[PDB]
Amino acid sequence: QVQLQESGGGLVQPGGSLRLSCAASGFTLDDYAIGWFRQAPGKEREGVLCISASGGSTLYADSVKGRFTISRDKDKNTVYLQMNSLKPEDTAVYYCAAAGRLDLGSGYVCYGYYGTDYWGKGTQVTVSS
Amino acid sequence: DFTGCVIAWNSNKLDSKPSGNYNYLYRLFRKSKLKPFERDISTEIYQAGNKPCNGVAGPNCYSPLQSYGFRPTYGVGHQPYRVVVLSFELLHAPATVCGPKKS
Amino acid sequence: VNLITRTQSYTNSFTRGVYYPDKVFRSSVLHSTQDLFLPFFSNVTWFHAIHDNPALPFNDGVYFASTEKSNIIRGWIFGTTLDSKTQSLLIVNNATNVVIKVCEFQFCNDPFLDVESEFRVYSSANNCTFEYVSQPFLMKNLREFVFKNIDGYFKIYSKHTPINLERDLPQGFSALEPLVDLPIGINITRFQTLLALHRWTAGAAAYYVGYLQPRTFLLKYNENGTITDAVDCALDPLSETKCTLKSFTVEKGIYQTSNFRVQPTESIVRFPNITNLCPFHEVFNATTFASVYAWNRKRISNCVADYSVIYNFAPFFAFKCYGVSPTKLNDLCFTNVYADSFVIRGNEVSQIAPGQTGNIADYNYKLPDDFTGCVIAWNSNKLDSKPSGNYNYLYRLFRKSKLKPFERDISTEIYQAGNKPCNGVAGPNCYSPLQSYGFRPTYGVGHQPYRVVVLSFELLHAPATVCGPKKSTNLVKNKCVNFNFNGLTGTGVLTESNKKFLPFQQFGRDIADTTDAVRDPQTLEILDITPCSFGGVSVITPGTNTSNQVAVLYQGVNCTEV
Ligand SMILES: *[C@@H]1O[C@H](CO)[C@@H](O[C@@H]2O[C@H](CO)[C@@H](O)[C@H](O)[C@H]2NC(C)=O)[C@H](O)[C@H]1NC(C)=O
Ligand SMILES: *[C@@H]1O[C@H](CO)[C@@H](O)[C@H](O)[C@H]1NC(C)=O
Repeated sequence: QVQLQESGGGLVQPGGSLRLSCAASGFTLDDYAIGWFRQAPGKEREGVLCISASGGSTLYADSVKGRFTISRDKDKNTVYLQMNSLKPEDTAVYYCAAAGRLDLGSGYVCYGYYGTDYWGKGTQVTVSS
Repeated sequence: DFTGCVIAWNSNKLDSKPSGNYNYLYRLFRKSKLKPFERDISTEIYQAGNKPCNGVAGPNCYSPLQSYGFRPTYGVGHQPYRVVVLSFELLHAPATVCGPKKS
Repeated sequence: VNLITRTQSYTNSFTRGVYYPDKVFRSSVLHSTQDLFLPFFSNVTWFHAIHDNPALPFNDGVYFASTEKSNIIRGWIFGTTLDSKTQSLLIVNNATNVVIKVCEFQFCNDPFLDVESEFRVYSSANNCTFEYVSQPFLMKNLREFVFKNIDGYFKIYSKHTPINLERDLPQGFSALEPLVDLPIGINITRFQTLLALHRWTAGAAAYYVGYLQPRTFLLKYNENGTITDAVDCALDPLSETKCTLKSFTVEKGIYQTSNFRVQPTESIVRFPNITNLCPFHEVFNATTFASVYAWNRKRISNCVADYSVIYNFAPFFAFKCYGVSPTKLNDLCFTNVYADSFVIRGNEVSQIAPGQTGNIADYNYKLPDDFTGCVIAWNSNKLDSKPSGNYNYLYRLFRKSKLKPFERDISTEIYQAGNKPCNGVAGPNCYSPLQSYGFRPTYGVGHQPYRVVVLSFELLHAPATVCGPKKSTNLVKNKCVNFNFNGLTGTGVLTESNKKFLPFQQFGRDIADTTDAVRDPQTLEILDITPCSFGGVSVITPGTNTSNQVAVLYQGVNCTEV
């Protein structure tokens, strides 16, 4: 019922701009924190960035701060990102993921990292360098 | 004044995972009780203090949505259960549902 | 865009709005029914709209009556908040159709149609939950509609009647007939009317709106089965007489209708005489903690416990209660309170839970599976850690059998895991089941020492002794009052007393074995109880064919209270 399909990617020169989106179909959880991950060949998969589903409390990573601009649209229930100023260190296999939020201490807190319920098929983003 | 049939079966074989199943949640706090056969999906930070919560779960700020914990090693009362209930509307309008009685 | 303005006048409803309550057929029968209706001579708010707060409340049910001919009145939108936070309906009634969309649609200022886009009504919502359609054949005259929602069921009644050239609602009656039912099932607290404005252009309209209430009516069916008369049962004493006698005419005489009572105003309650304060300061902080294998247990009773000050004694984050809630500990009254305090390792806090398994769970502290209480654990890295290494805290490692619930071990001996006896020497197959905890300020989070306090409560099995200090409602006097005194539900008038209750009586009854003199568990006072005054009502009328004037008499009551 819940499926995550991802579209976009390709090979571009360093410093270029790319738009990549993952669409969630059949999602039913009221509170959730969809996660985003990438894995270069020979390195472990790590989180990239995420925002809150309720209001859009944004969060980034140190390596991709500012460069990776994200926005979540509830109309199509999909996640959109603007990626500019590409460097060779960004060459990795990007996977889109969805997971439920944590309920501890009687609060609504969005968490990423590991422990993700669902994942996408992924794509390849290549920088010519 | 309930009239109808209830069928309950333990589903610990499919709703339990080794890591622990949090698929299901329940509301723990509510200002007023629920009318019969009414649900509640709206999610917000419950406020238990004079000061407004302002969307931050700090002091006197709670979440009225607690996740269940389902595991296959838990007790029988802690095992997940699947329930199907059938309720009937009796003859007040032209009846629509009944078995294959030959005219 | 705000471009519609409105004015309000008021009118009396006269006697309109009787609809066939059921799907049944009757003839020449005076029937009685209880349901939602528009009370006779109600206060209808005439709306005159020209071209605004069009968020008209819905309440239980709405009666909508119009007299316009241009068909400029069309559609009716219903909802609770009409925003993107709570689900809202989208009933949009047009020429010959009806459609429903129910989810968290947001709504603007003027819910109008451009004319035919409903974009000015809703924009978006999370994957909408439901969409429905239906197809009617909808069509100097008065058009009357009644909409109601019962048990998640929306029902509509209608009637088109001819009226001569007149300015207000007419006399006579008009039965209403049903058209449509559908189970939406939500809280609708407001609704909105809609019109047609062509681009725009000036517009004029007028209509009447009334709010239904639950009532009891008596209806008269003619020989043809059509309703031709109806009488309310809560309007005038003459109407009450008509309802009681089940007839439309009352002969000369005196009849009895019902009874009147003094409805008590407020409510009051009881609490016992507790003035002590429970000592939470000594338990939560004593500059020293007992070991986990020998946990310190204290009993607290015969005092008032203020659990709001617990946060100010220990630097923890939040409570962890199973049988009760952290915010619901100042209301329930318990018999005894048990507090068990110790210090454990950082990662073994997870083992402090009902039905836990582990070294601590079955060797140091065991808890019955039906635990009804709370557990508070918080770090102790600044007091229980030393640069050399703390060694004053020990935990049991080896035990022959798992610990029973609420059981401790204090005995120290040499554990034997071999066939040969230990003989008091820790040689081969001889161990010491007491391992000293290693606490350092450079250790990881899961290894930091943590103070743990488990509070266990006892339910109402004996006279309770621990609960919050709420007064017994500051005992009122000389008023008919509701009350729940110690589980006794009732009403009565409370006055002073002149009877000598002996030192330790709580309730004192009468010949009827019902209480008449009473004490107070918060202050030793003697009080008297009387029933609130009540009586019967009689109505004296001449013949109905003579006049409609009536006289009302209250039986056996002095002419001062009434
Ligand atoms: C019933 O209708 C009358 C109109 O006949 C309304 O007038 C209100 O009257 C009360 C008491 O005189 C005032 O306090 C309100 O301010 C009036 N409302 C206005 C001026 O808009 C009113 O809706 C009802 N009157 C009642 C219940 O006494
Ligand atoms: C409907 O909305 C009101 C308005 O906030 C809310 O108080 C209520 O709990 C909701 N449900 C019912 C059944 O009234």
